[PDB]
Amino acid sequence: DNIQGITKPAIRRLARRGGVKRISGLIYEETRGVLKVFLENVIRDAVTYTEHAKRKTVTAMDVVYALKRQGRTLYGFG
Amino acid sequence: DNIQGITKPAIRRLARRGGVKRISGLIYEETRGVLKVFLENVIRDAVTYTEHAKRKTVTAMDVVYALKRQGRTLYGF
Amino acid sequence: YRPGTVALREIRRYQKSTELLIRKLPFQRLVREIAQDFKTDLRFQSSAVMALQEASEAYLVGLFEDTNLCAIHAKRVTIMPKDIQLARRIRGER
Amino acid sequence: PHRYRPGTVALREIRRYQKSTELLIRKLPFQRLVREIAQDFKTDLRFQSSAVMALQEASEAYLVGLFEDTNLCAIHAKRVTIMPKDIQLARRIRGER
Amino acid sequence: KESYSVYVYKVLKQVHPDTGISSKAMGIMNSFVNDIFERIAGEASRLAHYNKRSTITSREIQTAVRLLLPGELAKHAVSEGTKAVTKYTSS
Amino acid sequence: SRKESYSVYVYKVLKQVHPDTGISSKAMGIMNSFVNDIFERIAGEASRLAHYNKRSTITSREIQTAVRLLLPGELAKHAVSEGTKAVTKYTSS
Amino acid sequence: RAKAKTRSSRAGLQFPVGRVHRLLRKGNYAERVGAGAPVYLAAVLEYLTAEILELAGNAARDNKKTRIIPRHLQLAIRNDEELNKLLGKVTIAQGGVLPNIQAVLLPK
Amino acid sequence: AKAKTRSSRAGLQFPVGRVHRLLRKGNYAERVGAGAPVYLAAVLEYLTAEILELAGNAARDNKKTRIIPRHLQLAIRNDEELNKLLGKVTIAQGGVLPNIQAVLLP
DNA sequence: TAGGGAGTAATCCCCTTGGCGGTTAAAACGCGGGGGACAGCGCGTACGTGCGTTTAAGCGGTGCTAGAGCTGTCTACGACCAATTGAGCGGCCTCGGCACCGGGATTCTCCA
DNA sequence: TGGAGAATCCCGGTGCCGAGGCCGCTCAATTGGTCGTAGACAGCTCTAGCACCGCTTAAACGCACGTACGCGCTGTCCCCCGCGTTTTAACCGCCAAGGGGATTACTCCCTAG
Repeated sequence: DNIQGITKPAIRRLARRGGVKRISGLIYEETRGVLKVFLENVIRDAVTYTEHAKRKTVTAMDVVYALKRQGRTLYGFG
Repeated sequence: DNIQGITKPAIRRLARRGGVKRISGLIYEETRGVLKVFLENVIRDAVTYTEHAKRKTVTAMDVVYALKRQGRTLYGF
Repeated sequence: YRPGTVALREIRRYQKSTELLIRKLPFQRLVREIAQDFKTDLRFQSSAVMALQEASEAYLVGLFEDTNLCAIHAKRVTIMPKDIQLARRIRGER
Repeated sequence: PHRYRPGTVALREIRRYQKSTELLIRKLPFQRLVREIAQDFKTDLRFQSSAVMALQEASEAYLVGLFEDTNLCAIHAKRVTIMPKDIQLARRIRGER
Repeated sequence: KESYSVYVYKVLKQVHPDTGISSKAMGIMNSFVNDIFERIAGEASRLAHYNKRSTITSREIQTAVRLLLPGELAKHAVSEGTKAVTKYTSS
Repeated sequence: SRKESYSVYVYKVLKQVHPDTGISSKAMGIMNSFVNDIFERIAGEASRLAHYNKRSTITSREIQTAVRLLLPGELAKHAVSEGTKAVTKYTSS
Repeated sequence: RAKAKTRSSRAGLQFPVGRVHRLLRKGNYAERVGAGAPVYLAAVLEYLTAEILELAGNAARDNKKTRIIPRHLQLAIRNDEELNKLLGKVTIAQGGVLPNIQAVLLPK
Repeated sequence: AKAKTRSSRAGLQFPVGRVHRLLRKGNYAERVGAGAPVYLAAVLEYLTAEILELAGNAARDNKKTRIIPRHLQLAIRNDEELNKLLGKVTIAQGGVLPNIQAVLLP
């Protein structure tokens, strides 16, 4: 399963950081779905760069390129 | 004061196309503000390309480039 | 027609046509009024003003769609300044 | 006997987690999830330690930004409670939906 | 003043033989062609510079197409491109 | 191996603006990323400008225009100023 | 010299492999461009053109017209999940919108 | 004759030579003009200085001498012009601005 | 027709895969329990509808020249090329800023 | 106005790991010439943008009226919230193993000219 490793407490903390005072119990499973869709999109591109480079290991650069491709540029790696 | 030449009827029609059933009367002045901010952003870039090209005339391409620069690609020119 | 029906008829009329919804000369005068703040005595290709108009109307129409959903979420059928500002807020235009 | 009222400890937290830089999702659950997905695209991949951390940072940054927009939608509809409705309007106005 | 008009016309009269297309629509379609060209070429260039290559081979174009086009669109595009390159090689 | 970075120059500038302040390796990574990113942006827009106007040289004038398109507000004016100063010192020397 | 066989044909294509090659090479995508690259890119460009024009002609027939116009292109590009994802941030001049009225606004 | 770096000749800390190489070898253009790397180095130096200044202030306010990622986030988000330039950018270990919406307070 | 980028084999090391064992923070649970969501209801006002008058949108002409676009020259700047050297890369150095921990001093809640 | 006691902050000592730094050295950055064409410039044409003028009449705009929708107010009690609590497995620290990313060397056919 593994998606249920993104626990109800973990999602609570992220909502708190975003300024959320009260959280409906249905938010937790929606958040997991939304996260899974996002990760799939980034990993698909990261694997695509990995394959192109003839590598078997996904690198930090492959993830950074995948994120920049999708308009979510990440500073701190590369 | 040319902004009010964007008439209440014109704004109404655009809201109709956007699927709006009833319009609070404060919308008209917000819409003018929003439109003016958007036009300023596009025209500033279009003029920037125009100046670079050493032209005095803004061309259709300058506008298309300015729109593409802002993630609002315009097909047809 | 019973009240509110004529509005849905008008919406249908405006959603099936391809015509421009802002009058040409008012929009052209707005473009020139803005332009002279950036550089004086600018000339415009006729087609450049039409490109700006098509883009501008497309932007406003798309904004009104997002605005509409903000109103409906708040259990209203009327769009209000608040709805525009939230749409602009979440789009990241703010 | 003593009980802070509902809403009080929440604000304490909103102050705590807005002052800290830490990652809020535990790392191992996250690593497992990241891999669990990757093997559907290519079998027997390896991950740099830094690659998983980049994915985690981007994922947490995405979800927190989404929840800000979600919160504003709830407030617009005169609620304080976010729901599927709020999350979805947020995702739509943004463009994701 | 070069345009992909000619070719848009040949494709149209291949897929809907008695249908025409308007001048404005031709403009829009030509813009479409230019845009897709640009996007694919650019992603390909990036992939090249990232792998320290200095050449945009068939394999760059393929991976660009897989990054850019969604799902079935991507798959079918890859297919067509591969077919074309194969025929070219054969000739 | 060899992996060049802007860490040197970032540090030189830091010790001019705030001599008592240091910079962590993580913060240095972010600054290195930032310099790379905005280099790619300005060089990319200058490339497009050259191609558009059918020019084959990214001159100072392309970079100036790229800077005006990319940076918001006062950052544009200040960036254009320092650039103009730099090329003046260079060409006059 | 032997007779000039156009590469588009050598390829079985309507699109101009020749021009595509010029644009890739003269267009600074890289220092070197293979023959394969032009061929493949031209093919992909043809495929997407085909899809869009097909859906557009379908729309035109649905509205009993012989001539593909902008509104038709637009309604085509919006009724397909894949083309709408490819062109999701593109505006089409004289295209108009797709007809849509919310439920809560419909008569009750 | 003795070598004088184009950086020092231009009055810059940032490397005019390295920038020139990167403009040539990044396939941005067929030709790179002599003024281009000088201008670009000047701009990158300016923007570097601007962020580091605000980050140094942020570090000082937190009573620390080292810029950590948090300080870059606070520096970027509290300036409108940096926040518009870097609006779509995520900074590792940056955290978020302290911000509780008005209607949530007691 | 030229010549060098890349495909390939010999080689290896560093960082990723992987396991193991102990600790404890954290995650999840057995049971209570509530305040703000929501539904209902009433009321007033602002928006929709229509009706009449005013006002410039829009057509279409006339005219004029500004300025975009082309064309031919020529120079100065960049590519290249070879020699030279010093600034920057690896990695080793060493000492101080921060993390941490505890402990004490304080602000604050919320309800009596 | 007033407590219990919880969450919070500030001080101070410790020590560790990484912030700020130094030695070789090499390869890239500068110097100094050569050259040839890209682009700057000057001149010229004529396209289209600007400016203006008169007329028609579609629409805008101003007004009046009423109604239904927004909005305020009330009352009920859901399913999510919450505690101390119990359980669980990440985390941490350490260690073995060796995959495949990285280097060098060469050779040849790919694409440029």
